[PDB]
Amino acid sequence: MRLNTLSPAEGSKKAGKRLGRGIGSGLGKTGGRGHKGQKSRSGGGVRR
Amino acid sequence: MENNSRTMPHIRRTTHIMKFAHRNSFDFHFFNAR
Amino acid sequence: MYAVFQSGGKQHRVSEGQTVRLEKLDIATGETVEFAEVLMIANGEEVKIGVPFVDGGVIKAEVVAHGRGEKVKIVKFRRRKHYRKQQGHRQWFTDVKITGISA
Amino acid sequence: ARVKRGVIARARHKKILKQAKGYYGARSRVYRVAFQAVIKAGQYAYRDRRQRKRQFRQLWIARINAAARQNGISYSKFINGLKKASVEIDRKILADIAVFDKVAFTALVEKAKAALA
Amino acid sequence: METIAKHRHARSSAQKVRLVADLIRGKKVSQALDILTYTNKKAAVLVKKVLESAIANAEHNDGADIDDLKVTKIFVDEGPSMKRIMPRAKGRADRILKRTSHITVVVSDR
Amino acid sequence: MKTFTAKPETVKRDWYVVDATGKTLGRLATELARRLRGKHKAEYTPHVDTGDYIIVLNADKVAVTGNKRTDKVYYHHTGHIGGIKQATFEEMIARRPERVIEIAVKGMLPKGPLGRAMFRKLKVYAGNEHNHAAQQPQVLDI
RNA sequence: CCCCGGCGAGGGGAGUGAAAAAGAACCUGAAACCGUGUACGUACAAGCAGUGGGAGCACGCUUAGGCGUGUGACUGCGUAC
RNA sequence: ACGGGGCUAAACCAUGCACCGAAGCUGCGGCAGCGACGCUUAUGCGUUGUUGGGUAGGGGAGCGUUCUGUAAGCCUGCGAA
Ligand SMILES: NCCC[C@H](N)C(=O)O
Ligand SMILES: [K+]
Ligand SMILES: [K+]
Ligand SMILES: [K+]
Ligand SMILES: [K+]
Ligand SMILES: [K+]
Ligand SMILES: [Mg+2]
Ligand SMILES: [Mg+2]
Ligand SMILES: [Mg+2]
Ligand SMILES: [Mg+2]
Ligand SMILES: [Mg+2]
Ligand SMILES: [Mg+2]
Ligand SMILES: [Mg+2]
Ligand SMILES: [Mg+2]
Ligand SMILES: [Mg+2]
Ligand SMILES: [Mg+2]
Ligand SMILES: [Mg+2]
Ligand SMILES: [Mg+2]
Ligand SMILES: [Mg+2]
Ligand SMILES: [Mg+2]
Ligand SMILES: [Mg+2]
Ligand SMILES: [Mg+2]
Ligand SMILES: [Mg+2]
Ligand SMILES: [Mg+2]
Ligand SMILES: [Mg+2]
Ligand SMILES: [Mg+2]
Ligand SMILES: [Mg+2]
Ligand SMILES: [Mg+2]
Ligand SMILES: [Mg+2]
Ligand SMILES: [Mg+2]
Ligand SMILES: [Mg+2]
Repeated sequence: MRLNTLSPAEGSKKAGKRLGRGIGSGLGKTGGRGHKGQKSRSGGGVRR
Repeated sequence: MENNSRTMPHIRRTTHIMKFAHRNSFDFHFFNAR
Repeated sequence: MYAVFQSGGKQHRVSEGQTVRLEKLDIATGETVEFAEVLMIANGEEVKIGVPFVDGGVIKAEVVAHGRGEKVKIVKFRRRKHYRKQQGHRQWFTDVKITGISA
Repeated sequence: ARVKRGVIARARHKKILKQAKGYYGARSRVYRVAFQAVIKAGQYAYRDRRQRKRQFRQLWIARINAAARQNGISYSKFINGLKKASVEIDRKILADIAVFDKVAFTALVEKAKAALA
Repeated sequence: METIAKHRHARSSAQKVRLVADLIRGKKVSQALDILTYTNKKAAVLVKKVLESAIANAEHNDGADIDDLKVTKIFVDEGPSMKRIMPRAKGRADRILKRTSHITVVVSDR
Repeated sequence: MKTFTAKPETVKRDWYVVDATGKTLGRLATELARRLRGKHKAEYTPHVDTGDYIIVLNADKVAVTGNKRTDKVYYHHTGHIGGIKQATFEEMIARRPERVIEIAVKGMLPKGPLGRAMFRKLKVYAGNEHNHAAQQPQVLDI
């Protein structure tokens, strides 16, 4: 039990989505937004 | 106005140079797609 | 004197002392392989053509080396469609040295 | 935690330009043109691992056809005769015996002429 | 032994000096000096003073003899450029480059 | 083992002579293009000229079938505008009869630097005589 | 301090320093871009300039041979992102 | 207004047997996903069936960079970045 032998539980530290970082990531060039329209814009989207 | 140009500080209004319809040799017969 | 035999889905034309590169075999290095299914043996226009196999033809060989081949790079690309993927590959071989063409 | 890019981006650009050696003009000097030329060389190399297997079989067949007609038979009757005589030698070895052992090729033709007759 | 003389930041472009440096590459220095005397270029004046200085460096610092020296290497490199502004019509400004060059002459008796 | 390729410094080339009297034009030209290319040799290589030298005699006596002697038209353009020119088969035979065999064989050869070098081994004559006796051409009755 | 040069600019020696290719246009000194030298190719040859095959030449090896590196005649396929 | 050369068949009709022809199928070698059964696992291995073109997009698993702890440790002028 040292400061460099501790480890979190398996499955508790899922990594976050990083949009627009190349082809191999699967989220490049649109960030999961599709092509044009209101929902693809910065600040876009309709109200509740 | 273009007030902080470092390449050309002496001039602020420059579209008499490259915009074709603002040159002194522009003729309105060039705009015949009407 | 040469002979023709099949190994690894492919056919080879070998002489004694010649070192031949095959596909991977499950044989330790230094151990002797025998090839019983030989296709043709020729020795000074005394040509034994197998129908499909020369009856009693055996090629013995000595396993000299295993190893991986030179790396080939596999590049897939689809233009204007936001797709590419890359891949490397090295192929296993087995080097054998032909010891005897016993007709 | 500010990250600078200079060491990583230079090593990535230097890796592409090493694969672009020998290319003409901007294709071996300029990253925007060299990266584009390294990818097209990879699509060509994938495609020509398939065409290499077609071009050699095309070459073996034309050499068997030439050497069989030196013995009085065409390609399509020589292949039919070796199939009837149950000879399982492939075209790579047949085209090789046709160049280096012309007597042993004559023995195969007479084997194929016998099974047809 | 080789012997170098250089003129750095010479006020001419490298393309104009390289025409004169191609005349005397490989020549004996007796022959190369008289080619430069009767070449009607400004760059021929600049290359002659560098060749005359490489000759004098080889006699004084290296103990050579004049009748065996040849121009083994000669090359012109590009120096820094001076940026100048040139007014054009209708308010336009262009940028004038005033190109300099580095001249290098190597004389050797072998 | 790699497949054999013919090396151009060690290629055996032979000399033949063909009489073109009464032969059909195109059926003679396909055999000429085979042997100029080297398709009859087991050492055939697609980028090496492994063919033979062929002398063709009596080019003015080649035969065509049908009404082709007056109806086969040979076209060419000069490069100047309106400069399309034509000639019938009999006008070619009467003016320059070695060109009839040379045009037909050139269309059956590969296009490129190698096929232009294959064409150089074809020696066409209008008469019964040639002056290549020092090369000892063998009579090829094809 | 000596030498060339216009009592220049610039340079070559000498000297200082661990280092002067640390010389004041000064730590390190990448790339575009521009040169000199060497090996190979190239003046009958048509196109995204590569890729698959491949002769010859040059330089290294090491052998009773044919491998490594550079170049690439000729040839199949092939209209950038 | 056959792709060209050329063709009186190398055209058309009928019958027949060969051969060529793809990244289809088979052979040999390798990797991975999802099922099923097990030398027994402790969550990995073994046997077997099958699957693996892909945009928008959803899911899974990783590389590398700068900074903090482990680190008053470890490497380094016998040469770090
Ligand atoms: N009022 C006159 C200002 C002039 C200025 N340099 C311009 O180009 O506008
Ligand atoms: K989404
Ligand atoms: K330094
Ligand atoms: K510098
Ligand atoms: K540089
Ligand atoms: K090519
Ligand atoms: Mg993101
Ligand atoms: Mg996607
Ligand atoms: Mg949408
Ligand atoms: Mg868009
Ligand atoms: Mg839309
Ligand atoms: Mg906004
Ligand atoms: Mg909005
Ligand atoms: Mg003016
Ligand atoms: Mg004014
Ligand atoms: Mg010193
Ligand atoms: Mg020191
Ligand atoms: Mg310091
Ligand atoms: Mg510095
Ligand atoms: Mg530098
Ligand atoms: Mg030439
Ligand atoms: Mg010509
Ligand atoms: Mg057609
Ligand atoms: Mg078949
Ligand atoms: Mg296939
Ligand atoms: Mg296939
Ligand atoms: Mg398949
Ligand atoms: Mg997939
Ligand atoms: Mg599939
Ligand atoms: Mg730290
Ligand atoms: Mg670091």
